[PDB]
Amino acid sequence: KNRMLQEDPVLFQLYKDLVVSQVISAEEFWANRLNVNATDSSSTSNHKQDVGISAAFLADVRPQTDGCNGLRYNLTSDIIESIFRTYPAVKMKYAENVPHNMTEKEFWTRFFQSHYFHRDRLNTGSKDLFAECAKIDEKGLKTMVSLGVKNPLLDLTALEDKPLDEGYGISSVPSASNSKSIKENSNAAIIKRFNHHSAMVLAAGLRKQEAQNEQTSEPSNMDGNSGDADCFQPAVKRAKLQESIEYEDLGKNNSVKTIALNLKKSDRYYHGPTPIQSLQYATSQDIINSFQSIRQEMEAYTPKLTQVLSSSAASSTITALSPGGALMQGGTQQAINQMVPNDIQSELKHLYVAVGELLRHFWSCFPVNTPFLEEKVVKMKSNLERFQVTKLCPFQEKIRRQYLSTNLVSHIEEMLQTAYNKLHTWQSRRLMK
Amino acid sequence: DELNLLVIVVDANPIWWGKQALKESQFTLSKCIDAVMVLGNSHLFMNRSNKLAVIASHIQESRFLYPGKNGRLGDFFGDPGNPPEFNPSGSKDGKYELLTSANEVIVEEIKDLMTKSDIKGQHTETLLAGSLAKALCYIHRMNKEVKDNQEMKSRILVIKAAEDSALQYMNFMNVIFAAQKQNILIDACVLDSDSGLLQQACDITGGLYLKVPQMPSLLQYLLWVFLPDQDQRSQLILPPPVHVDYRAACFCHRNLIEIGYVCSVCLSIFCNFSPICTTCETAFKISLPPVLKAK
Amino acid sequence: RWEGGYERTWEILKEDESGSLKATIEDILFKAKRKRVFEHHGQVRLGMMRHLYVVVDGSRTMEDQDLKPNRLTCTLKLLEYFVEEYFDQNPISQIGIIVTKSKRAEKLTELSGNPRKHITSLKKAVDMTCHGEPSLYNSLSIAMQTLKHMPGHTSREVLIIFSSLTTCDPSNIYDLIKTLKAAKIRVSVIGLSAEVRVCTVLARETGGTYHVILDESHYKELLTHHVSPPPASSSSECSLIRMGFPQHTIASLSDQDAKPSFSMAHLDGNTEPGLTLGGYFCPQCRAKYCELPVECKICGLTLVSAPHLARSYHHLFPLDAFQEIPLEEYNGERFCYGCQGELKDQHVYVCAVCQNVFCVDCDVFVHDSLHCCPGCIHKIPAPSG
Ligand SMILES: [Zn+2]
Ligand SMILES: [Zn+2]
Ligand SMILES: [Zn+2]
Ligand SMILES: [Zn+2]
Repeated sequence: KNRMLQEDPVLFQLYKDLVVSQVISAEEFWANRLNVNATDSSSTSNHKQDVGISAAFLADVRPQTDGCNGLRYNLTSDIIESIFRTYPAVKMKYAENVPHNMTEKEFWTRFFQSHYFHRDRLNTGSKDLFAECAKIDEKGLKTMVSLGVKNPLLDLTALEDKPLDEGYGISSVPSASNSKSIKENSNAAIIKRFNHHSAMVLAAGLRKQEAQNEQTSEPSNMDGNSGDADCFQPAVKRAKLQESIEYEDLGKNNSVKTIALNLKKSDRYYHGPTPIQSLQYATSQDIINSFQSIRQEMEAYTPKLTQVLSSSAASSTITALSPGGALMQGGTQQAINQMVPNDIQSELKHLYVAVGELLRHFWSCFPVNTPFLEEKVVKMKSNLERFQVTKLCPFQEKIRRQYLSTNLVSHIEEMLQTAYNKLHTWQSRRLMK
Repeated sequence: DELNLLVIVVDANPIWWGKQALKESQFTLSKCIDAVMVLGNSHLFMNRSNKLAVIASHIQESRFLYPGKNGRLGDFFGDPGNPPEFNPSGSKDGKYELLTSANEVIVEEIKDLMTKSDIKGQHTETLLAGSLAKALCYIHRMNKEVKDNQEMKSRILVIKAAEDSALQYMNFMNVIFAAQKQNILIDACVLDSDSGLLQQACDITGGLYLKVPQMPSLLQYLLWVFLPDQDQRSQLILPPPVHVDYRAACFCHRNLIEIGYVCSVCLSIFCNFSPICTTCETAFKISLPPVLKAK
Repeated sequence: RWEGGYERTWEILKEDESGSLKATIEDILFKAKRKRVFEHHGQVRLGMMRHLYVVVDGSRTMEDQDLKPNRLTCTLKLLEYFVEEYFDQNPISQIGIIVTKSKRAEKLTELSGNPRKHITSLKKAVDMTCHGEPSLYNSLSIAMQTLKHMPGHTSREVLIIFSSLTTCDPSNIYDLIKTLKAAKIRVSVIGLSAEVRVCTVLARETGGTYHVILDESHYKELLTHHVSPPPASSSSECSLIRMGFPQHTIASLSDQDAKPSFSMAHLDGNTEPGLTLGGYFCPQCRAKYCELPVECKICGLTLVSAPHLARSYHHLFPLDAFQEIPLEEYNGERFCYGCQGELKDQHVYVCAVCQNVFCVDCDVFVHDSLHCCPGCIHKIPAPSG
């Protein structure tokens, strides 16, 4: 927890004033601040080139195993560590020969110089890992027996003991099998070496989450290229049903909002004798009346010359052309009134909002009396005094002046109030013993 | 640069324009549109490139007053660009015969609008919403008319004169949000009542909303304000600054609320007085909707 | 042999109907090459308030060109467009930009809806080496633990940009099926120019939809296919409550200029490190800061701003369709019900209900921009009841 508060100076600057202004404790600091990022923020050091490394690094362990005589020790995993992070009994073997090669740097070259080429028989430690890997494949033999399905080692064996043959099918090699004895020895070990590298997945597949079912062949395997399984099945009338009732509710209640309803029906009621149509008669008469009046446009020749109605039209133009007396210089103390609260109190207030949001949260479920924990019902009580006291001296430091203070304190008292709201509302649901 | 198109949406409520005559006004519908006509011509007076779009709102329809829909412009379709080889209406022009090229076509078609006083469709009032897109498709084609070194500066005028109608609230809101995609200014002068909804549409645009001071006094603000370019207003320092707009009520009972809550996945935010879903017959999953009723 | 055979490929292509009218039908086949998949929508059920997770393969597959100078250049550029067109269509949601690079996963931008932060992150993501191999297990680990603390009233979908390579990660990601099947989190990948069976089995075990990138046009299609909030698996949620309606504040209401700036480390709100003068106001914190139609950090509820986001999908579902006829019923004076023109490329577009005549430029303008036929208006609202 302490490396977290030292490597991050911003959160440390947050963590300072809970000790500096004595807001909360460290016990209270790690009780309601983190609580989620214990999985999220700690997801960096655990993964680190995908831990439980099975099939990510194993592609690149052999090409990046050597740059030079000393091209090693990059960072943490650089080019040596995840080699150790797969072999376990072979890691015990590494530990066995570090004093045999004295210097660990010497070990980095020696233990891996002869094992890389063909074969490593120079030291007990190299021979330990060498012999173990034959036992590993012997150990890996027994596991493949337990699966034993889709494995024609079974199916091949039925045809060779039966005539006592397929020993000649083994012993029928052409192409000068007489006088070399070099790569015959060599390649089968490289066959063995990369099957180790192949079973290095298997040596790390157990690290994944132990990964076992071992295949009792599941005798169905129904070749299903046909059938039309068609996995997803929506459209069993779900938003069809919403549309039938909500537009019905948007029909019977079309916009019952602020201006959206109250001015609406009030002027529809003003239309009055509209089913009586006597207003509609005069309407349709006035539809018939000014029908002809528009088109002549001699009446609509001079529907312009009213400079009587220009002056007033010029007036509220000029009235809105000059608003006056509204404190043109509204700032210019704001720089002093920025740097003093945005030195501590930006972060100080943030100490509350990391907590006070949870203070809204436990009360956001409390009358159900389910999330009622002693960890929480006194966490209601805990930070209550831990915040509403530690703001009072930041409150009392700024009441050094009067109108310099009374403007900003109109906006800080919400913090006092949202505290006391929560506290005030806490007993609106009276809790028993 | 560019071509500088104008769009004008005029309220023509003959219920209300009949009611405009019921007071025996000193400002009638005849006095209305003629200002709006020359207002449309005023657009044309800045540049030969300027193009106009005029559509009123009849109770049954909204026919394109401008450009036209009859045999005077069904075979004419304007003189500049793709000519009809039409002599008489293709002959006289220059600041005064262009207007009587368009004066005729409005008064003949409002004649076709004001001969249909035969409404029996249960007060089918101001049908702004569907009338809006009638421009928007057409200018999309006009976007596809020429664009080659031709920025289409369209500008939408909305004129309100009466109350809004009972139209579909979604189909109210969406086209503005589609106009929000469309990047075209929309400006609004109202006459009689305020429209909180349509002034929200102005807020979407950042256009301009206007309550008129007086209906016969609608010739100087209409001159100054409802006047184009977004250049004349981003440079002309005179903006109606007011735009007081509180909103956000809910739909089950009636409210004015700061806290909403949805009823189903269907985006139905209702009033708190709501046991069972009136958005559907699908019941609410019983963990959350009584927590609206818990605290 | 091949010197002829290299040009037997040209023999037929170059040649056409000769005499007169040459190099003509070759252009006709190019128009006949066009007109790919239109919509095939019409769905119901789910899709609301997604919580997306951008997952990016950063690998050596990017170094192949194949569409662009980099496959990230194919990728990253249109993601910004995909970001903006998402926030266009779906503002009720938020997206987790998480980057896999060198066998780990970096949650680059947090699950949020602030576009500039996401886009400049992509503008920061330009000069990425994409060193190392993909690891989805680290990506799903962030994806779990983050969305684990999200409510079950949240749409839980993951968008993986995978470069079709070997899924280089341990720790039984096949067993992450039952992990996430139970966790009701959807995972959607699309393969870059190839296929991963295990990931293809993953998505078909998910309900997330898998595809393969064909081309840059085709790349856009599946983005566009995943713009829409899809009908995910049943039994996710019904409701989501304490949708905070805010206030805009003008800071000129009663006391004119009584506060030089409405962000001074004590005011209810003032969340982000910048000066402000009072524009906004939330119900529950009574939080006044820079305007944001999303949510907050102290009231912790959703800063819903209804005309924006309670309007976006609010007409994105209830659509209908048109029809096409090549015939000539000459409705209008050989006109369109919308834009009022004519070309007659035998696509006379008729509505299903009001039955009005439209063009492509009126059909597209509906089916991409207007999303409804306004011919239904004047036809719905007049007898509506
Ligand atoms: Zn609902
Ligand atoms: Zn709050
Ligand atoms: Zn059309
Ligand atoms: Zn229609």
